[PDB]
Amino acid sequence: ARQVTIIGAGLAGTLVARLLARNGWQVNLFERRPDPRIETGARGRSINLALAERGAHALRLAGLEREVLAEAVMMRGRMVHVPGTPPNLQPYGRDDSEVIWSINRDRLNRILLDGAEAAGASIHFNLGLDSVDFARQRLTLSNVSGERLEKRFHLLIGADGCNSAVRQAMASVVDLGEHLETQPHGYKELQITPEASAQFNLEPNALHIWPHGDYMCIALPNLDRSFTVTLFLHHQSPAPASPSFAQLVDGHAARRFFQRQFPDLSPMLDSLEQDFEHHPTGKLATLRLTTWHVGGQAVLLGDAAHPMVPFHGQGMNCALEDAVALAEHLQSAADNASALAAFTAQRQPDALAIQAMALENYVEMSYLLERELGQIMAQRQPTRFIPRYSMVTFSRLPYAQAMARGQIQEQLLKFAVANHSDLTSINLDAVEHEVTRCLPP
Ligand SMILES: Cc1cc2nc3c(=O)[nH]c(=O)nc-3n(C[C@H](O)[C@H](O)[C@H](O)COP(=O)(O)OP(=O)(O)OC[C@H]3O[C@@H](n4cnc5c(N)ncnc54)[C@H](O)[C@@H]3O)c2cc1C
Ligand SMILES: O=C(O)c1ccc(-c2ccc(Cl)c(Cl)c2)o1
Repeated sequence: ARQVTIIGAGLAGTLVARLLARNGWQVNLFERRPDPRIETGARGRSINLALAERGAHALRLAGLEREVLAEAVMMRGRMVHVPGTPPNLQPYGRDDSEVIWSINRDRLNRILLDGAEAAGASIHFNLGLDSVDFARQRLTLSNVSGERLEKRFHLLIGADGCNSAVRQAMASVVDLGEHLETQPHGYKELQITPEASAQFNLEPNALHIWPHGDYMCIALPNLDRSFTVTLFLHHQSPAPASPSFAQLVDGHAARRFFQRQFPDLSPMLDSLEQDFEHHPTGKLATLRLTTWHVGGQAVLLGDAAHPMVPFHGQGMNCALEDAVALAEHLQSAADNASALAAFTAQRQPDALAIQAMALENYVEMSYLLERELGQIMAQRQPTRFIPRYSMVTFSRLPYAQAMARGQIQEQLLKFAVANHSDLTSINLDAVEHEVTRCLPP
């Protein structure tokens, strides 16, 4: 039986472990954190993730979809909150068949862990990868107490997240062609209780957004009517008094900021002060690699291979999509080296596409006529004019194809709106003809 060692029992690592063990591979999976299925007295702090069609499809191929969706909340659209006006629901699709799902990360990881073990994988927790000796084909692991263990490996899969230790080790033996692009926004994760969201009638079956120019909040629901809230805000003010994490010296400052800038959201954040001080501020960055593998010895996938900004909510979906593709190449290739090169060749252009579209979404949420004309064109020519957040989300269309069609649609709108102040001056039938001329079904 072919042997593989996977580092990181996250979303990509656990899924690929299941797909490989199900195909007869001897799978050993190492995770630095404890087993989350072992109940302790500690609280369960976990965020919700938006699971889209492409991510759900990957779970379907793994035979885990129904189990996952049973614990997921349906989000029919985005609920945009501008103070003074009732929330405006922008539906994601025609009906409840075009939706995305909010799933708690911890729940998903536990289901994937059970699935990988049911398929025959062996999972070892409380062991973090420290280094790799590629010549001797050995790696070193250690627990938090620093006690070290050495293991032989034949194939090494780096599914160890955006700060992959496997990636660091690979960069020592090959030039991965890394380019790091940091973003000026950080983020802070907050919470809304079930009592609070009910009291203020926050729609459970929707994704919620609080736009505010250079900063904003987003909220995803959970089964118990609580919401996970994420604040996006500049790390630093430009050189000066504009809002930034540096300007919010403590949780009391955060409250004043929210009471001023997010008045309809502050009442729902009961634990704002403590969450703001105890939850660390996250960083945003995009990391692009020219290559994802070292010969036939090691390969990266998920956040280890292509860290991206969380806008568009596609990091997990891409990671699950990576896992299916990697298992497919490994299963059917002439040899591991061929599989890893073919895997890289397939997935690298798609990762670049979603990395770019996520950043574009990041910029766009940090012109009104174009979106208004586009909303009309999407209703008049379905299957040809599909909004950006729908193509990435509701179809297994390769990311690069979603992007290519998005540019055609964006330019088409540019020509129709150019040199017009309002929509009554636009020839709607002429716009529709360009759609049929430049967008195949
Ligand atoms: C605020 C925020 C919100 C997001 N919202 C969404 C969303 O709505 N929808 C979506 O699709 N994506 C979302 N994402 C992106 C998504 O969370 C990641 O892309 C996804 O988790 C990637 O899965 P992964 O398996 O590659 O990495 P991870 O899920 O991070 O798993 C990596 C695993 O490897 C472990 N590990 C790390 N280092 C080591 C080591 N040396 N040794 C052993 N184990 C190690 C870690 O403990 C972890 O278990 C969001 C990201 C952020 C920061
Ligand atoms: O419809 C959308 O544009 C959409 C779907 C999922 C997300 C999402 C989820 C979590 C975070 Cl943190 C962010 Cl920034 C965005 O956005």
